[PDB]
Amino acid sequence: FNIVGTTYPC
Amino acid sequence: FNIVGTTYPC
Amino acid sequence: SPFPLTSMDKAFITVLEMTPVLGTEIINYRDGMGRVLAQDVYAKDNLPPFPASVKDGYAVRAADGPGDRFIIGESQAGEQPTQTVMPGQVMRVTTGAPIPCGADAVVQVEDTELIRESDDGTEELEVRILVQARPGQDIRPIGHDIKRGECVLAKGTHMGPSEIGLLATVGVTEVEVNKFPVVAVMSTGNELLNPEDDLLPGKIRDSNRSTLLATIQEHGYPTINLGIVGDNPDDLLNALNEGISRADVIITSGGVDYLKQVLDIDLHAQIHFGRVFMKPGLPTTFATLDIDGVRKIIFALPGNPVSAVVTCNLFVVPALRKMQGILDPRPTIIKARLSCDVKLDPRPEYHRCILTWHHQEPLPWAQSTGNQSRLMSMRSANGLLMLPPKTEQYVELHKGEVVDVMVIGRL
Amino acid sequence: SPFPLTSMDKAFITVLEMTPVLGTEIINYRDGMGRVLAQDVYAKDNLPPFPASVKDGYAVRAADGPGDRFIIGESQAGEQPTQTVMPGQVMRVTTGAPIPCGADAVVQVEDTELIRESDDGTEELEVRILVQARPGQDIRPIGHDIKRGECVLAKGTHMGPSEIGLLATVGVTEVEVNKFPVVAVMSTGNELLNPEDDLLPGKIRDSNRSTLLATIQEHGYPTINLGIVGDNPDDLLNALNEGISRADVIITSGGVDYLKQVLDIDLHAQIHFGRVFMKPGLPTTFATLDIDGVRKIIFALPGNPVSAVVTCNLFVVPALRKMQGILDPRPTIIKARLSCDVKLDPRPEYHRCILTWHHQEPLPWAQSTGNQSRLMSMRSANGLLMLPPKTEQYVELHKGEVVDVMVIGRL
Ligand SMILES: O=C1C=CC(=O)N1CCOCCOCCN1C(=O)C=CC1=O
Repeated sequence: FNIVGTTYPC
Repeated sequence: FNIVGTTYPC
Repeated sequence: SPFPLTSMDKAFITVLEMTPVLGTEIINYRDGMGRVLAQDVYAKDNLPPFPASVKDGYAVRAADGPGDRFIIGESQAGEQPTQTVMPGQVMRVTTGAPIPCGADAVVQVEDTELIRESDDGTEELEVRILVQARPGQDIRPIGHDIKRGECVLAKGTHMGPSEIGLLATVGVTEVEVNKFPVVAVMSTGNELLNPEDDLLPGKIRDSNRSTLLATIQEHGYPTINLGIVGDNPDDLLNALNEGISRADVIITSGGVDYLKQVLDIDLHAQIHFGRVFMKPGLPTTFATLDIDGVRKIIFALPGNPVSAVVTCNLFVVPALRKMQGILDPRPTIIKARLSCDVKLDPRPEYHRCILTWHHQEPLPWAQSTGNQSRLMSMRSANGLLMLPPKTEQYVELHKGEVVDVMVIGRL
Repeated sequence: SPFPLTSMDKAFITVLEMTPVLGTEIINYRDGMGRVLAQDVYAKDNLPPFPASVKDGYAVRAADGPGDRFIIGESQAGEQPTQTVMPGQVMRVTTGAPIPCGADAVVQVEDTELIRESDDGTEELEVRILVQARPGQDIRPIGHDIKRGECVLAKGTHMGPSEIGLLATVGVTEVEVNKFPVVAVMSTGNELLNPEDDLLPGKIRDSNRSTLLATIQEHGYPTINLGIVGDNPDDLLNALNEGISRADVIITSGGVDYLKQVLDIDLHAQIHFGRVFMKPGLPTTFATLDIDGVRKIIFALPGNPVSAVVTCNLFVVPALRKMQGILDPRPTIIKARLSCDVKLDPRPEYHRCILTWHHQEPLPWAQSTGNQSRLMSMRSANGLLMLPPKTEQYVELHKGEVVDVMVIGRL
């Protein structure tokens, strides 16, 4: 869980 | 790489 | 000031770390929706408390095997039977009826044929049992669903309808829960008028108080409207004192600089951050004030209306969730596909969106609000898109790429 | 013996670690298919070696701008032009033709209109240039594709058709490569007859020599048929000596115990493993023999026909790939969906399969051979399914689940 959006590894 | 088959994590 | 820029991650964690958990109180079980249990709950009886039939049929001795039987009576829902079933007899049962003494199985009605009924046809007298019952067949024994002394709900359980129903089941009608936070909202700014006012020169209608109050109410918490407050020390300090006195949480929007001065100098509150490296939301401010060994929390949100609602969902709602006892108060974050290309900002960026699941597609689409079909331009925001900060590798995201979205509405 | 059980991972790594890389030789470029370069290859001229037209059109002075022009001649593919284009003239060009002296751009024919042709109509005399050419427009300058002195192919490159064509392009017609391994195959077992024989009592036709030879040939390597060898020391030791003398690699199938005895006692070879914890393939044996400071490799595969072919693809083909200089000789392993449920064995398990891609599906289906539609029962194996060893969590895999498959055929 992170409040800061992440990019998708897949 | 592996020569022994795996299960898929996804 | 300009206060140090705080990262979004530190701002968020700081809110959760510093927010307290409210005390507990005893409530009636019907008021338990959305509450968190502050006690374990035990059953004091068995469910069922008598051996109960699973089926419409006949209570039999499995040892009698198949054959022709006198029906000595009927056991029905809500009545204890007074007869004992002897060899070669049966008792009619309905679903839920207690099993009489002397019977050890139930044969469903479809595995039988009635031989004789009373002349008037109201009363069955003799029946052919067509099967060999397994002992205990079609009976729910005493305590099969709940045993006396069993813990049916653990402390920390966040209650919905089925939990309310379980309390009713076990007869535990008063329960200890965490308090809900009381949330006071004000707006500040000399340009603001009440929604009910016609415009005067230089002025606009205050929309934040309404949107923020509605947001909090949608989560179930009591609120207090503190109205519009003149943007000056005297009126700010008084509104803030009336909020502190009336509520657990005070949310202001606008004027973020008399506000940060009153909190620190006149109120003696600890401002933990005053600027957040985010978009929108840069001027957001969080402070706590300890009086009574009671900790008050204060959010000073930006005046811009879009920023006020985004920041409320990112910071305020999780804090309220913690206050009301939810053990993990963090919001639900799901994966979605972007409906449109989007340039990334160096700041983490958040935007209201609508989430929609299409036919047999495993990911929902996230469509950013304000740019919209007819029906889609009409829909209410149920997500907050969480865009990644710009990097050397990622400068732009494209339609169809997979993004994080915080759930803020009913899906 | 029974030799220690070796894990599949150690057996495989041991094969690659212990297999040598063959020496090098000079070949003609046309024989280069499948070879690995043992030298860097440099261009000794420019491509193109003259400024070349990209288009059918006219070579112009861009400075003359648009307007009416005398055509002084034609430059065509394969001829050096002898005229210089002066102000107000042009030269006709075809695609690939060298650009004459004095022209610095090409205007395509579609951006022109012919004004006058010779009476006989064979020869264009004057043309209207309708556009302003950018200088160097529609010209490939000297060395635009390849520069003299540039390295066009690196040592270690595993050559296919386009690399053969690049050698031709640069005029490097003799090149240094790794040798291909020469592979000798025999079968052993007193029950075996040649394919060409009618059955006698107690006997069956030898199919492994044929399947194994074909497998190796399909990869492009020369082979030697050593035939069927009597399963006894004397004939085994001689066949093995004739194999060692004739080849880099010796593959036997059957008799795995005179075989392992001759290798160790009479041949003085190092047996690295003799049993592998795998299915099928348990009795597989690998040994090396160093004579001349030349290392020979020896595979003794199981007699069972399915096992012989699976083991050849898992162990032998990668070794041959190493021998012939391929830097990473490991096989290609892709993801597929199982077409049928399958119980896992405690041993890692391998089975021939057919891989098929369906309409707009990102994963192929893997269908295990032998159980099959008509057309599917007819198809040739292009994969080896690699099933995981049984665990407490995974005892069974289901239709649709994602598995590893080693590619063993043309897709
Ligand atoms: O990161 C993803 C993306 C899908 C998903 O289920 N996960 C969690 C497990 O991923 C671990 C690392 O993923 C990279 C390799 N990988 C895939 O691309 C898909 C599964 C998988 O392991």
